[PDB]
Amino acid sequence: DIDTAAKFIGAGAATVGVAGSGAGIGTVFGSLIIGYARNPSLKQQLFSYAILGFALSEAMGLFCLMVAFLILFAM
Amino acid sequence: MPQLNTTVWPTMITPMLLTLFLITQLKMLNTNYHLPPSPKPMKMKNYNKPW
Repeated sequence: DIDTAAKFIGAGAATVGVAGSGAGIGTVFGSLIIGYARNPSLKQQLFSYAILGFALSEAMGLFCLMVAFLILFAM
Repeated sequence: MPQLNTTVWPTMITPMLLTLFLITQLKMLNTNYHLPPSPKPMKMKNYNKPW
């Protein structure tokens, strides 16, 4: 059906939006590497922020996948 | 999507409201941290030598 078809298309489209989270975690962990290479005494503390940074990047990524499934199954 | 089943929402809301605001808060309130023992080796109200 055209409905089911458009569900598949919109699912793939909404899935595209995970590239943002991919690049976001890339940047976060790259910056963590640099910041640790500079001031290693703060490693522990720095790591904390990293996780938090990560925890929000994946956040947005999640929303994408959300619509994906919320179109694939709930609609 | 089962999350959207608005029929069974209160059976999730109520026990959470009970355990997050009453039980857990109590189990915390029982956990107390006494101030550290501070034996004061300087406390002596000795009046001026009588004189």
